[PDB]
Amino acid sequence: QISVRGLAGVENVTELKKNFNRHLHFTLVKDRNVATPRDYYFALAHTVRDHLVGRWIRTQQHYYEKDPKRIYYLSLEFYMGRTLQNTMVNLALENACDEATYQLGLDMEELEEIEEDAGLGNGGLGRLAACFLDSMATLGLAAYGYGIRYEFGIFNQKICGGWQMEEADDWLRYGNPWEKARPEFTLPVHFYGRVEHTSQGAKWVDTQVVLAMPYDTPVPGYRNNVVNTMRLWSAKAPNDFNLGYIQAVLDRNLAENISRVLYPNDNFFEGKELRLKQEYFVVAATLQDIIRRFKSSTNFDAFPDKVAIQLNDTHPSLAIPELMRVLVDLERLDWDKAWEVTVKTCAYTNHTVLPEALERWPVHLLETLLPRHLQIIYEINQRFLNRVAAAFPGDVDRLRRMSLVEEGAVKRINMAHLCIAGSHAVNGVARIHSEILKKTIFKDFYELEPHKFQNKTNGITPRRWLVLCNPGLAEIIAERIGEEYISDLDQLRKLLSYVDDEAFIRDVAKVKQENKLKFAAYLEREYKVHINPNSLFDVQVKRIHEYKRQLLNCLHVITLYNRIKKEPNKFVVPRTVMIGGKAAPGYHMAKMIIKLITAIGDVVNHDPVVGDRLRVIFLENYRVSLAEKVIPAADLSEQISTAGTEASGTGNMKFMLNGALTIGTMDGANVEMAEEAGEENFFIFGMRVEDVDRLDQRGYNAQEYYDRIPELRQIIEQLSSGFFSPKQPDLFKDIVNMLMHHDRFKVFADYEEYVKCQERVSALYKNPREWTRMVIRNIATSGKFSSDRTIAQYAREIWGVEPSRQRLPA
Amino acid sequence: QISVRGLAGVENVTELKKNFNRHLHFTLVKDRNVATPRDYYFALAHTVRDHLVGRWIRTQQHYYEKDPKRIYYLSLEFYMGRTLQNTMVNLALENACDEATYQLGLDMEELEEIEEDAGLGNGGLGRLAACFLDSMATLGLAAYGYGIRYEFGIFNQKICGGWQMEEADDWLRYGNPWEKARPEFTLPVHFYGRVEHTSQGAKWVDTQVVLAMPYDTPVPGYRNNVVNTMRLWSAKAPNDFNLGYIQAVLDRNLAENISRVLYPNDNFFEGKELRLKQEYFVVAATLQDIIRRFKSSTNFDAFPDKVAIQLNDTHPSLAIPELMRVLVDLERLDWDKAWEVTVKTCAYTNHTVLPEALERWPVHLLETLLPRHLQIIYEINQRFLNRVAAAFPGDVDRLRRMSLVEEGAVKRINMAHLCIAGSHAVNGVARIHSEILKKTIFKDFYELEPHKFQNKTNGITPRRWLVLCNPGLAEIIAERIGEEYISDLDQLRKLLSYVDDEAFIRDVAKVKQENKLKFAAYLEREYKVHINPNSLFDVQVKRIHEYKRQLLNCLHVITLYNRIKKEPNKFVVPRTVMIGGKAAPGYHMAKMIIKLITAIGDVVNHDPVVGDRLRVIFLENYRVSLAEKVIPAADLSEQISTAGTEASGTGNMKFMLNGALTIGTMDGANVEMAEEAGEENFFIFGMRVEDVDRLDQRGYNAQEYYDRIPELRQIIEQLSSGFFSPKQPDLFKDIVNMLMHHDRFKVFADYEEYVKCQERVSALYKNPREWTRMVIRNIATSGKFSSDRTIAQYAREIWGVEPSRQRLPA
Ligand SMILES: OC[C@H]1O[C@@H](c2nc(-c3ccccc3)cs2)[C@H](O)[C@@H](O)[C@@H]1O
Ligand SMILES: OC[C@H]1O[C@@H](c2nc(-c3ccccc3)cs2)[C@H](O)[C@@H](O)[C@@H]1O
Ligand SMILES: *Cc1c(COP(=O)(O)O)cnc(C)c1O
Ligand SMILES: *Cc1c(COP(=O)(O)O)cnc(C)c1O
Repeated sequence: QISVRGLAGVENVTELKKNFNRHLHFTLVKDRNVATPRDYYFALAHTVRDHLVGRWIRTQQHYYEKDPKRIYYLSLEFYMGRTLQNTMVNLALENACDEATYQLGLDMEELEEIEEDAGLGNGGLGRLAACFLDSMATLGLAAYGYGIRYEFGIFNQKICGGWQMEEADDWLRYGNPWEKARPEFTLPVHFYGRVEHTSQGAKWVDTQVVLAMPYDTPVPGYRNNVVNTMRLWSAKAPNDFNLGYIQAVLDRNLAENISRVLYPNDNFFEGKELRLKQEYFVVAATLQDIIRRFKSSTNFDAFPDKVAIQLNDTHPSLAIPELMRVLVDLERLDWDKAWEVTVKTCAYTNHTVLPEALERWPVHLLETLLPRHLQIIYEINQRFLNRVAAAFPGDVDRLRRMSLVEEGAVKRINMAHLCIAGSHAVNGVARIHSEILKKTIFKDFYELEPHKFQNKTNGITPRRWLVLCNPGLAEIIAERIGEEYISDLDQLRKLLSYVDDEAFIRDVAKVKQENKLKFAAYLEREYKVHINPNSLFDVQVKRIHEYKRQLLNCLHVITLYNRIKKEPNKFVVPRTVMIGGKAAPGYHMAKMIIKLITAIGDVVNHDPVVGDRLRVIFLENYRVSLAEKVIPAADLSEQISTAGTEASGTGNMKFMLNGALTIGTMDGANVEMAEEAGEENFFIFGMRVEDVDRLDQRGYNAQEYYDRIPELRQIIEQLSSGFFSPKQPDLFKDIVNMLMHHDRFKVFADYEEYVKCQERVSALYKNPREWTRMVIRNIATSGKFSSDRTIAQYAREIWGVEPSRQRLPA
Repeated sequence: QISVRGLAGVENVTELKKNFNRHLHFTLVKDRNVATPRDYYFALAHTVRDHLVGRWIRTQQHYYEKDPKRIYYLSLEFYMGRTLQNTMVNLALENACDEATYQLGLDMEELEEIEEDAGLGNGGLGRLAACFLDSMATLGLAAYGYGIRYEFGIFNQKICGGWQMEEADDWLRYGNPWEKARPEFTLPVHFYGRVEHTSQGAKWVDTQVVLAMPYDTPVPGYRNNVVNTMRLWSAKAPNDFNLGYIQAVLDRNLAENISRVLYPNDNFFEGKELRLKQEYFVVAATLQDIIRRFKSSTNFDAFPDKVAIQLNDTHPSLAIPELMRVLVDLERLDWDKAWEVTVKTCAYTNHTVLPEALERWPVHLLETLLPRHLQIIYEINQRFLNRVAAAFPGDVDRLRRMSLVEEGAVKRINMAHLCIAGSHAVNGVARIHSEILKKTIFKDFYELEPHKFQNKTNGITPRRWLVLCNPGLAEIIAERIGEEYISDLDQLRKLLSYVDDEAFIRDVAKVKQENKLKFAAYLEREYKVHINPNSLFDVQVKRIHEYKRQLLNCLHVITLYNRIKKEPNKFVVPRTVMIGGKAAPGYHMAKMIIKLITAIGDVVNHDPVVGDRLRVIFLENYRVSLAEKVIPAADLSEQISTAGTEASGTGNMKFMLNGALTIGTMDGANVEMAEEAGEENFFIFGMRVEDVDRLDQRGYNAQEYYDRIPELRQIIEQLSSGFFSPKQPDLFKDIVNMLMHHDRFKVFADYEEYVKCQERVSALYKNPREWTRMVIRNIATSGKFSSDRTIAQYAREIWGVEPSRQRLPA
């Protein structure tokens, strides 16, 4: 049909069709009279996977011959989403498969919708890992993702009576056709035990063994015939485990619990033992694999020339003491040499400054579970604090503040401190966030080791986030400037010369209108709900958090409702306000916010006077596959975190790429997005970081805003009095009470500037041609936000490897 | 190589080789430089499985068009063993695969040895289910095996310090290439809840849901292109199960425990709740499937014309009240009509008379777990006891003895009584066992319903138990009388005309000698142990039990040892005495017997005076794949159960087929084996059933035998004084004490006749030509013991269906 989906060669289509029917028969053991849509999806998945196999074997082969430096991306989260369409895009098979399926009387879009999301992540951090693997394969780096094959990913969100309910994400029920189990590469992981000191050094004995069994998933580069590996570990009991008989066999589940379930907290620390077991499990099995591959090329001087280990936040921080333990206790290197190797091998990406997200593990937990690692951590701290003392003699306060060990009723290990000490590079994830790291939480470490601190601004893969989810926009761009931009997103600047072209203005607005029609139809077919596709689609999708200020959006929505009621017969730009996101199951306030959003919908969507001028929709089960549908349908992106709270964000970039204008704070990557597009092409409002600091020094009094802003007072009085909860008058007292007395994120302080800026948005939407010219200015400057840029900067400035766009042979 | 392994067509071999290399590449994602023997086995398994797929789809198709009466074999056990060689035998692929593998530089025998046993059974009963599926497919019956896919089968047995240790049988670790998951046919199963009575009858409410997910394994007939289905259910939690969050997800393991592990008790009842859940789970999911298939042809009059359900012992007895519950509570049939349907549908095979094996479930358990089934069971009992009262007026004792409910401190349900009441046919498993059922434990039921009671003597599949395990013997037989005997084992009688042929005498003895060489080499390569292949191989393999009297064999072995020591320089026929079997993990005495066997080995195998004239070997981890090696290597079969304890046995038949002479009691199928071969061709000794009865009436005094038999007294004194346990003098006091004061199985009563009969065996072994002529007389009359005979009798006399040897089209 469209050109960026590749050729449908006659030979190619014939070949796909016979292999589809071979897999239906031999793989699925179905005839065509009993097959379901689900069987057809599996037959297609197996057929497309066959095109990966040759390239995967060849790539791993090439890396063995050439022996390049290897990159190990350690993450507890890989938010992959669906694999089938992404595989077709990257092998140029998409049109051939459409044609092949079409001639067997099937619709490929319908079969795509049957694939389960691999939801092995919470949000931004997990999805950054996924975008990174795609960019690493596209830039031909010998790169490996290492994590955990959770049996249950992020929970499925149902809404009942407007409340979040959680269901187990049983994503493996029907089987994963993309993974290959490698039980032959199974490795032991140790827990508990105690430390014996001998003549021959320290010895970790009386341990409990858990087996780590790897599953390999292919990661295809973009049309370069590179296929990298994502290796996820599964927990298996050894067969003598607990070995009356029956109970011993049943208790194997204790050990296999380690890989059972993803912790569903976004940007929050829960100090639970099962989580610490997850963190050690992925690190212990991974390091053993890294060292085995290295030894298959005595001498660890070359280890850092052949190995880079990137830590995705502190979650795999134990990689540092584990590498020491292997090099010191097992390889019998002296401490100083092993430490040199560790520091030149490891680099740490910090993703947050929120204090409740920083991993601070109680010592009693580490003492019981990893006794040797705690000894190594103490040894690291003593030697690190000896270097601080020498550089800053007499600064005892510095010593206490920089310690890896926090004093307190409970002693804790600050894993962030461990990561800075044990890494040659520490990066934040947007320029403003990396600056905040040097000015505030890591100021002491910066002053000791200024050379370690870098910025690597986040990005998104334009493969999944443009070609895959928005083929129509991809195509009109490819008509003007060719295909090459897909692996070189900076080429989108050429679109600035098309900003006064009537034809291109018409095409950009037509694609947006087609995406909205398609998404409005999708809402009706799966959730029986009537929306106006001529309305402005105002979209805030992201995890539910106080810092992300879904509540500020709520206040705007109630303001528009109250203005309509005051003056019913006045014209307003119609809006569909869509908010979506999961709350962590234990996060009471995040659950109340979801409930308030649906409570507002219940009132405004059934007010006859409102008409179709204002609709409030809660998008259920926001996940990667819903993001691929709603982000292309969006007109306004809501990026409204309190300045200095959102380290980067990446949703922001997805929307810029897809033809939505941004309303946002000078927070995270929003700052660089505005800088790339021009501030005049961005709906900037609210406090800067400096303004929030000034408010903090003085004291935030929310009462002051309630007394001065009648529009705001009316909303607070409505919430209190049960305007939005008639049956439970006081349902929202916790929300009012937080906004009035303990708002860490200063929602009222930004209210007035938010509403005025939202008026500036409505005014521009009234002029389609100028709205669309501003959209073109956004899409055309979005190139910086390619994860290809990000990964090339990691490779050159951290890992010491040259990216490459050269094809391997097919 | 040999003719009964089929043709190696040039096209055929080429085709196997390209498909082997396709699966190695696309299925296993290996090149030939990194593949292991295990990869090669998987590539072959997938290649051979591809030949099943067409036949499987076609067969299930044919059964839908023709709509024959369907047979449902309900068992908690299917002891399948390995599938690969059996699949090749039944599709005539064996020589083509040997040739194909040979030309790729691989040895097929080496790859076969890598397959794990599917050990989903304890012994005879589980293996009878497996032989039955093979015979049902060979006789073209529309037959289905229904059971449980246990994650862990019968434990792996290790010996440490001569003691049994148990290891988890993790048979699915590397994947099962033979099964196909059918998660689309997933069915709910209910537990707990309570019964509400309404206008519209009884209602089972507030239940806990567990999902039953079916896995299908193909069952190929012998060269008839029929492939039947074995469907095993797996337990899965529903996704709202327990649905703080983490613990809810972890607690899904409670529900999935149901299909986790096979109970490892052979011919013993353990009244545990998890076992009752296993029994209901397989019955509830199976009946729903049976009824769905039936409705896809209102009216249940025809149900028994379209459905036979065979109960494999009482383990699925709940099929009876479950079928009532479905027909009465859900289909709203009146009680009398539903009962007619149930009785004409169900038939019950009894496998034992040992009182400790009979399932007697406490009422409090059934009350809590299956409240409605208990109400239906009470209703069955009341109506059944009303028919007893009418036929035997005033016989109140009969009423108490025949009740389905046993009175006692704990009330119990006698599941055997439930099965007789609810079945149109009740069979035992050998003529003597079926006679004992009518004379003793079911005498009352026989007098009420004489027409229900049948014999169906057990059999073994000559495919696995001759062609597969003993190709050499298969071939010399096929040279004289052709191939046709393999599906018509009665044709073995033609071998009686070859009993004076020198050539055939030489060939029978040559095959036996080759099997012994091959098995002696196997002992050295896997367990570093030196045995004389010129010695008589005296073999007792079967589960470790008091009733099977491994201890009587021990007493003989110690007798031979003491005779050698008394007269060292006298000639004795050399023997390798091999005993093998697992003990139930909780069966203290069975574990002591294993320990005594190894204790005897420790003494006799290191006595210089003994030389290689007597070796005692404990065969570790006796299982189906070890039976395929040792049974063809055997000279003497030990079948020495106390008369009236072994219902049938089936090991006995395996050895008769494979050229071993039998030493045994007139117990079980031994009686019919002797009758077929002639008593003069059988080493018959010991009490008959009548003799044991006479001893019981009088009282068994073991002291009398100890006082009268000096040879026996010496052995008891050796055991007591620590001759066999120098470091623990009193290790065996429990064994001595049992033999002297509480021997239920009268080991001393048979001692003297056993030793004399063993002397008659040694004397015949001295004359190879007459030993071999007696072997030919055994093999040639073994036809009756084909499971093809057994299944044809079930089909004609119980199920009301005509077997068939007609090929389906390929
Ligand atoms: O860099 C990728 C994204 O990382 C997000 C972060 N996630 C976590 C996080 C902690 C624990 C468990 C899951 C997740 C901390 S910061 C940050 O909140 C986002 O601003 C940023 O865009
Ligand atoms: O008919 C097949 C065989 O059945 C054996 C039997 N197994 C059981 C048995 C009970 C519970 C769990 C497993 C097994 C009872 S009788 C009998 O003990 C054998 O004699 C007989 O040959
Ligand atoms: C990109 C993405 C995120 C991160 O969005 P932010 O707005 O940066 O928090 C979260 N969830 C999903 C499903 C995503 O695709
Ligand atoms: C046949 C068989 C049995 C049953 O043997 P008996 O001697 O009848 O108890 C037990 N185990 C295995 C592995 C078998 O193959």
